[PDB]
Amino acid sequence: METITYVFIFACIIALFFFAIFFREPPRIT
Amino acid sequence: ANLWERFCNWVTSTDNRLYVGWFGVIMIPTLLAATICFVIAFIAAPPVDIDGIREPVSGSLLYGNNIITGAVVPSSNAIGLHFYPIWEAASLDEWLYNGGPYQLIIFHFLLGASCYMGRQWELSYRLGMRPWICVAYSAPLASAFAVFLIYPIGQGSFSDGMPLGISGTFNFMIVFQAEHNILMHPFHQLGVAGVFGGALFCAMHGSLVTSSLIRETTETESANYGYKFGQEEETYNIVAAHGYFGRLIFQYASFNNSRSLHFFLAAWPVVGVWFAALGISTMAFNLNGFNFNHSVIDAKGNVINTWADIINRANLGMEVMHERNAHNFPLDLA
Amino acid sequence: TLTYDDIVGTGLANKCPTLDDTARGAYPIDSSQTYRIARLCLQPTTFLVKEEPKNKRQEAEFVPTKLVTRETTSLDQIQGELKVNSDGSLTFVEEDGIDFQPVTVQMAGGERIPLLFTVKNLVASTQPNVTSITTSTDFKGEFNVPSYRTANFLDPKGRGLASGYDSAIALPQAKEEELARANVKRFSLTKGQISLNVAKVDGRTGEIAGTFESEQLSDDDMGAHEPHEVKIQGVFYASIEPA
Amino acid sequence: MEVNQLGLIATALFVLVPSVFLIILYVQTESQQK
Amino acid sequence: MEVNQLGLIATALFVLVPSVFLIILYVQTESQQK
Amino acid sequence: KLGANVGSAQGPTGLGKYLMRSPTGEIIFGGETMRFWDFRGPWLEPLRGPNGLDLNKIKNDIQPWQERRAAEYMTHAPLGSLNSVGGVATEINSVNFVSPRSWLATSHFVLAFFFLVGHLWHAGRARAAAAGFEKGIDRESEPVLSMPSLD
Amino acid sequence: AELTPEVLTVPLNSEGKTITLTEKQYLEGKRLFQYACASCHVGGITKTNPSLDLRTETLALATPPRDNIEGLVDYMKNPTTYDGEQEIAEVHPSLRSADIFPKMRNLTEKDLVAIAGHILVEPKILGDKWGGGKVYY
Amino acid sequence: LLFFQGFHNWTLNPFHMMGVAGVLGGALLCAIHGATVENTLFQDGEGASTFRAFNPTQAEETYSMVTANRFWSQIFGIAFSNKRWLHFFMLFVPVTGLWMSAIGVVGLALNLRSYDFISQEIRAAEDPEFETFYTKNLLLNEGIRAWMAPQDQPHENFVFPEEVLPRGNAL
Amino acid sequence: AWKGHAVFRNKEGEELFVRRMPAFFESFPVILTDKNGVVKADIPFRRAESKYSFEQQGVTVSFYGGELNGQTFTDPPTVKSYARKAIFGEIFEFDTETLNSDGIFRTSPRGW
Amino acid sequence: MEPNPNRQPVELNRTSLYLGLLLILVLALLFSSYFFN
Amino acid sequence: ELVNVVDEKLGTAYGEKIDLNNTNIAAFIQYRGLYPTLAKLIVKNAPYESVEDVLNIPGLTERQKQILRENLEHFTVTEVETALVEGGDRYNNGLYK
Ligand code: CLA
Ligand code: CLA
Ligand SMILES: CC(C)=CCC/C(C)=C/CC/C(C)=C/CC/C(C)=C/CC/C(C)=C/CC/C(C)=C/CC/C(C)=C/CC/C(C)=C/CC/C(C)=C/CC1=CC(=O)C(C)=C(C)C1=O
Ligand SMILES: CCCCCCCCCCCCCCCC(=O)OC[C@H](COP(=O)(O)OC[C@@H](O)CO)OC(=O)CCCCCCCCCCCCCCC
Ligand SMILES: CCCCCCCCCCCCCCCC(=O)OC[C@H](COP(=O)(O)OC[C@@H](O)CO)OC(=O)CCCCCCCCCCCCCCC
Ligand SMILES: CCCCCCCCCCCCCCCC(=O)OC[C@H](COP(=O)(O)OC[C@@H](O)CO)OC(=O)CCCCCCCCCCCCCCC
Ligand SMILES: CCCCCCCCCCCCCCCC(=O)OC[C@H](COP(=O)(O)OC[C@@H](O)CO)OC(=O)CCCCCCCCCCCCCCC
Ligand code: HEM
Ligand SMILES: CCCCCCCCCCCCO[C@@H]1O[C@H](CO)[C@@H](O[C@H]2O[C@H](CO)[C@@H](O)[C@H](O)[C@H]2O)[C@H](O)[C@H]1O
Ligand SMILES: CCCCCCCS[C@@H]1O[C@H](CO)[C@@H](O)[C@H](O)[C@H]1O
Ligand SMILES: CCCCCCCS[C@@H]1O[C@H](CO)[C@@H](O)[C@H](O)[C@H]1O
Ligand code: OEX
Ligand SMILES: [Cl-]
Repeated sequence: METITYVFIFACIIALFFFAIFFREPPRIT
Repeated sequence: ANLWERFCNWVTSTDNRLYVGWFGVIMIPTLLAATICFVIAFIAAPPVDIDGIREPVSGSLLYGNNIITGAVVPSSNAIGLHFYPIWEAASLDEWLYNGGPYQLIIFHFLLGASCYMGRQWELSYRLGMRPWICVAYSAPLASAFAVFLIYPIGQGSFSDGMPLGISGTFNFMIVFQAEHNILMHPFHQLGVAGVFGGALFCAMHGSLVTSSLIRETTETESANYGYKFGQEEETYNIVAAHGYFGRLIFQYASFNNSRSLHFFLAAWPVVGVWFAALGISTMAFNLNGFNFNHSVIDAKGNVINTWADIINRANLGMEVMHERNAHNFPLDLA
Repeated sequence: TLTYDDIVGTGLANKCPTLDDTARGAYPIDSSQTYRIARLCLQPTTFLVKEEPKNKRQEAEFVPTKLVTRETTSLDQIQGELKVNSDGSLTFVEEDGIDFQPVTVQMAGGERIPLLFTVKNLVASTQPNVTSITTSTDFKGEFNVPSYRTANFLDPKGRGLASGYDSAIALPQAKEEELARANVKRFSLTKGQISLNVAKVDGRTGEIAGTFESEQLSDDDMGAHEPHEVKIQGVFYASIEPA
Repeated sequence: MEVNQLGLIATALFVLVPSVFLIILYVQTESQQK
Repeated sequence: MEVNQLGLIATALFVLVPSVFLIILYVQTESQQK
Repeated sequence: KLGANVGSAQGPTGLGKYLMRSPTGEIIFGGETMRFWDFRGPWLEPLRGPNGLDLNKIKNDIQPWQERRAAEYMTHAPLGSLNSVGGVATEINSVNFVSPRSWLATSHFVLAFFFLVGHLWHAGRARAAAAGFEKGIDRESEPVLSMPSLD
Repeated sequence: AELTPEVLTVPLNSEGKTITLTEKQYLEGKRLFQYACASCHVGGITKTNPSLDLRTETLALATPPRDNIEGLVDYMKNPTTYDGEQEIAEVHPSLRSADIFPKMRNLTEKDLVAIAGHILVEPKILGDKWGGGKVYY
Repeated sequence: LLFFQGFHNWTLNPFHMMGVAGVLGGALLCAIHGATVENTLFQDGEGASTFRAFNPTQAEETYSMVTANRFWSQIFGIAFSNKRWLHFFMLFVPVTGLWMSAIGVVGLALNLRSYDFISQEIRAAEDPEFETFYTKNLLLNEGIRAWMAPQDQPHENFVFPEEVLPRGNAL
Repeated sequence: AWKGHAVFRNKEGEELFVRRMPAFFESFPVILTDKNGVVKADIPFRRAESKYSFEQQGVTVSFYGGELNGQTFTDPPTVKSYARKAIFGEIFEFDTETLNSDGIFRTSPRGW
Repeated sequence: MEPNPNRQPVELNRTSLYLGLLLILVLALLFSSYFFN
Repeated sequence: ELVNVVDEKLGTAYGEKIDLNNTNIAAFIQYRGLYPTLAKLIVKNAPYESVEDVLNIPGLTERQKQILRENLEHFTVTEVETALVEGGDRYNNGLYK
């Protein structure tokens, strides 16, 4: 369970990288 | 345009969400290989005989580690500085026993990160920018080189390179203090001035700009909405910030020039960390920290201890205990 | 006539010398002459480990393993007395040499088996009435197998036999009994057995070569766990000489 | 390994409770009139 | 008693995950204009 | 000299205390110095045979000058402090020594590093100057402003 | 505490005669010992054979006795194994082997005496530190 | 520092680790922000030395936030777009880091350490072949304690005979 | 229960006293001195040059009061075990089974 | 990018929230004994 | 039942005198005239059934015999302990200063 937990948190973080980069709110110039 | 010309245009395109570029052409596969091998090893690699004495050390999660203790373990002392790619092993099992993953990962990573630096130059060139962000990046990069490549070269073995793990990092540090008295080395001290100072100035700058934000919002909204991306006006009053800081110390201690100030912000930690890297890289050839062991002596000749001698006792503990089965002769000469 | 620079890095250094296929002669033994083995070489080519069945009444077999400690396995530069006995048999008494190697092999599924591959204190004899060493000569004998780790060896919590803590210091108020086997280090010393089957003989130079099979226990981690049974097979070379 | 048996649920709630707080706030922000 | 050790986290997640789903949906409904 | 059979002496780990095999089989010195078996030197090579260090040569052929040289070199290893206290970092003051190999290696690593930095500096700048934006971005002709957004 | 004439008074020979060294002699002794000996004998131990140290008790149990000036001067001319059985000038610095140990070449009788005196006085100052090794650092 | 390693295993402490993340992260932000500003400067003068082409009283940003944003977006994947957030963040990282380290030291005041992982110790006590970098570092700590305590803590009058000092082979 | 007070003696019948563990130390050596602080016995790490081992010094332990009252132990392992416990002060019998106790010290509510 | 015309706003009224939470909580109250077993 | 054989041997004469059958050779430095010549011979010709058997080492000079006789009182013999005599440990037992 420990290993599963560590790897799960890591995996969620990588997924988060993906959304933060490709599905960020686009910067817009005013 | 021909296929190669089109390909070049795409590679060097300023319109890709992530810039590729020619450095990127090397960076992307090497970083991917280093990353993948690292994740798989950290989760599932079997114990590795780091010190070449058939005493395998367990680094991976599945073999009894958590996040804090786990590591990808440096290659065997028996290998020394020999090149040990997968195809030099008789089998993947041998490869794993001898710490092959470590070499694959650090070589692919060092190449990839070097190309990362190059890529910072390259995109700065494509965007019409000034080029020296990559020079700032050269500091953490040089440090990486110091602990993964140079120190191993100097000591004659990748088994002495920094382990890819948290506790392994601490191991590297303590053995380093034992064998080089790095705390008493002025380049490490400059490194500490670099990161302590970097933190200080980070906080200082952050707080000074935040203190002088021009009022653009109400109390029920975040002040951040008072800045709009790409607006031409500066978002804070630097004359007010300078009035403040100049009065905090005295006037000529403070920067009125934003360019000068930001250059300072870049230069202090970068130079400090350059010296940290050079510290590791020169203790790599056993030019060590200051040794004032028994430097103070009384009229008869009795040793009068200083704090240096207490440091020496601690270092002695580290020295005599580290790699407890690896030494057969009285001097630890590497 | 190869030099060290011809050989270094090739793996040849871990190989025993071979004899040409013409080496099918006889090396005369003068019963009035004393003899010596100037060089005994043993090159292991296979390490088999006896599986440990669950019913304890099954026929256990020796299974193959994968060597993971590379070309570091051969015993060589072994010398010793070669006695001519009353009944005409010859007896090799090993005196010295590079006569041990730590070896780690891996079983299917990943279990690693360290052993001290060795012929330390080998005493090995032929059949009676050996007037010439021939391709029909064989040597059979026994050797000592000392602890894989010697007495100073410290485990990862710093416990050892001739040095180290004598307890589990990270568990200051745990009950001792359950940890006795791990806390009290023991030095094993057991026997191994070996056969040498001579396959080639240069009766002119007194050189012989052939195959061997040895059997011995593996590492027992200074008494922390049971050893495994190991069977080692390979080739050997020996140079016989009037002493 | 003899780990702490509360470690799993401790970690799980440590992640989920505040993450869920943030997700709730975000979603109801998106749904406000544009 | 000798209960199943996963019973605790199973129950906690059984409650929290769909409850949280509903709370998200409700709050973003309330935050819509009108 | 004391009577040890250095060829058969098993060390604590199971590897030879004095002598062991390299990963390709050559006979080499044991202990940590297993990492340094590629070393070659005029004082050691007479003990080397085709398979590496030769046990017979070791037993019978070691000369006094070899003992001397090995002792000298062992006791002048390139380890020492910045204020030139010779030896390991825990050694007491007494011997005034840092190897010239250490001085030269460290000095030239420092210089090579800063010269790499200098290369990045002056290369990047030369590029920017040749293209004409080494002094900064033209406000009325800011390149990124003419590029499509990333998203 | 001071470096007194009493501290500087050491056995000259096996017969109970002493000699009192000057402070200049003591300093010369430390200098010469560092110059020709400390590379192996720093702190009174022996790096290339730690079993033998420069403690006065050890020297006293040596053959011939080495816990006096005459013994140490002789040792620096014609060093022997601990039992006196073998002459070891070929692998240990001495005047006899100044050809192969060149730092021994400019050493005078006066120098050997100063070195001897250093070896005898220093444990009177440092106690167990002398010949103690890292445990006593 | 060395005392805290040997006696408290302070490097193992998650509050110290957060401290380190804040200090090194602070340093990183200092470096990257300074360098970014210096390399997205508008040409506001004719000098090749560009410091003079700034006026404290000027209204205009002296560097391009838009170019900076695109550069870092294409290099690292993400980028600041908001200057106010950028500078608040520069306050937040090192300040928070130091605060966390403080909490850890308050724990160490009571010897309330993150010294061990209990599961590690149970496994290692029963299994003499189980080794990690955690167990390695504890051996180092034990050396530090035994070899430094008698001189570092003279009021305790420690006398540790040679035979009890922990030492590996030869050293 | 209290096991009673442990009194240690060497072969000459001198009373020896176990050096107590200071709070700073997760682990601590086992050293026995006479009433003047002179080291008389210990549990050695390296054995090869041991001078003070319990075996060499014939260390025994007699208990007074508590559950081991009036009893004396002379076999080196037992004597050593009790010395190990004497570094923590007075010696007690513990139930480690009811709670599956792991033998590692925890703080009290004063600490928390 | 052109906005997707197929998008639709989602709703959960308060009464549905109360019903749903009641359902979840009561199901948990029922199944938890079997989860601990 | 489990016993540390070295600790056990410390409670025998081995913990009181130089064990001609087990003790590491550096111990012969304790007494005048034993090291290295006689020490090497003694370790080489071990084990001995009794201490005075050390006198029967072939080749010994009269002086050597005298020195041995002078030092018998500091010698003992016990059963050879495998753990103390394997690994060439009698010539080098991993201890320096
Ligand atoms: C960007 C692409 C790239 C690069 C540069 C590398 C580089 C490396 N790989 Mg990796 N690898 C990659 C992608 C890459 N890899 C991919 C996609 C995979 C999956 C298929 C792998 C799978 C893999 C494995 C399994 C292993 C490696 C290993 C290695 C290392 C040894 C390679 C070698 O011996 O080549 C030598 C080949 C040459 C030298 C031929 C090139 C000659 C050119 C034409 C001219 C010479 C160039 C000159 C020397 C320098 C250029 C100068 C420059 C200024 C232009 C090296 C760090 C090994 C390792 O890490 O060992 C520790 C290893 O085991 N790789
Ligand atoms: C290739 C360069 C080099 C090397 C390897 C050496 C090596 C040596 N010198 Mg020599 N020397 C050099 C250049 C060098 N020197 C120069 C330039 C001078 C004129 C100053 C001298 C004049 C000199 C004298 C008078 C003496 C020596 C001595 C020695 C010996 C003792 C060194 C010592 O204690 O340093 C002490 C260490 C330092 C002072 C530390 C220096 C650290 C520097 C300042 C850091 C610089 C970093 C970088 C360059 C800064 C860039 C800034 C950044 C922001 C980009 C050693 C063999 C001594 C000797 O034994 O002679 C027989 C001696 O007496 N040297
Ligand atoms: C009872 C009695 C006697 C009472 C007497 C009371 C009384 C009235 C006394 C009067 C007499 C009197 C005053 C006596 C004084 C006695 C005395 C000497 C006390 C001294 C005490 C003391 C130790 C003072 C130390 C001062 C000190 C350490 C100052 C810090 C020095 C230092 C490192 C400064 C850094 C300078 C520097 C280059 C900083 C750049 C980095 C930085 C902050 C960038 C951030 C930044 C800066 C900007 O600039 C602007 C713009 C912006 C945007 C911005 O990001
Ligand atoms: C509302 C209080 C929240 C803070 C509590 C934590 C304090 C930590 C110790 C003090 C350090 C001070 C450094 C702040 C520096 C400072 O002065 O801040 C000031 C800042 C408010 O500043 P302003 O009003 O200027 O707003 C600035 C913003 O506009 C950003 O630009 O306060 C906050 O940001 C509150 C949010 C902190 C949130 C911290 C993260 C909390 C994570 C908790 C995870 C728990 C998991 C639970 C599992 C069940
Ligand atoms: C000339 C000396 C150079 C010393 C080493 C380099 C220092 C500067 C490198 C920092 C890189 C930061 C990342 C990019 C940051 C960046 O983009 O820089 C931008 C900044 C401004 O660039 P400009 O184009 O205006 O000027 C540079 C050239 O184009 C010439 O005009 O560059 C400089 O100020 C150069 C300063 C030269 C003089 C600096 C000396 C400072 C160090 C002095 C030594 C201290 C040692 C202390 C040890 C105890
Ligand atoms: C070739 C590509 C190479 C890079 C690929 C990987 C890049 C991943 C970068 C981080 C993405 C996640 C950012 C989420 C958060 C996110 O999307 O932030 C986006 C945010 C955008 O800032 P703005 O100024 O636009 O925000 C303005 C307003 O929204 C303020 O309310 O950027 C920052 O705040 C910079 C400081 C945070 C920088 C945090 C970086 C942390 C590095 C990773 C540390 C954890 C690693 C754990 C290892 C197990
Ligand atoms: C792989 C992991 C997947 C995790 C995600 C799981 C999320 C699953 C969420 C499911 C929860 C659904 C809750 C809907 C709750 C809910 O929205 O109810 C109200 C809802 C009314 O819908 P309307 O068409 O009126 O639309 C109103 C809108 O606001 C609803 O979105 O009726 C239904 O949804 C049909 C079935 C309801 C059945 C309710 C019966 C409950 C009665 C009480 C039972 C307990 C008492 C028993 C006593 C003996
Ligand atoms: C410098 C001139 C120098 C002196 C003086 C010196 C003295 C010395 C003595 C008195 C002994 C005998 C110790 C004892 O307890 O009986 C002794 C022994 C050895 N030394 Fe030495 N020594 C000087 C120089 C050097 C140097 C430079 C080395 C290292 C190469 C060295 C080493 C040794 C060794 C080895 C021994 C032991 C020899 C043996 O008995 O087999 N010495 N030294
Ligand atoms: C661990 C448990 C995890 C469970 C996680 C469950 C996640 C569920 C995600 C719910 C997403 C809701 O999706 C959200 O819908 C609303 C409408 O309802 C949209 O809102 C849109 O329509 C409404 C109409 O009222 C407008 O006011 C709003 O301006 C517009 O953007 C949001 O743009 C969208 O983000
Ligand atoms: C997607 C690839 C994941 C990595 C595969 C892990 C190695 S494979 C793994 O090896 C173990 C040790 O030999 C075996 O015990 C186990 O049965 C086997 O599945
Ligand atoms: C051979 C040892 C016999 C003496 C018993 C050991 C000392 S006392 C012993 O110590 C344990 C903690 O380690 C307690 O849990 C237990 O209750 C107690 O009996
Ligand atoms: O490997 Mn890692 O650590 Ca560098 O010193 Mn020597 O070797 Mn080992 O001992 Mn100390
Ligand atoms: Cl070694």
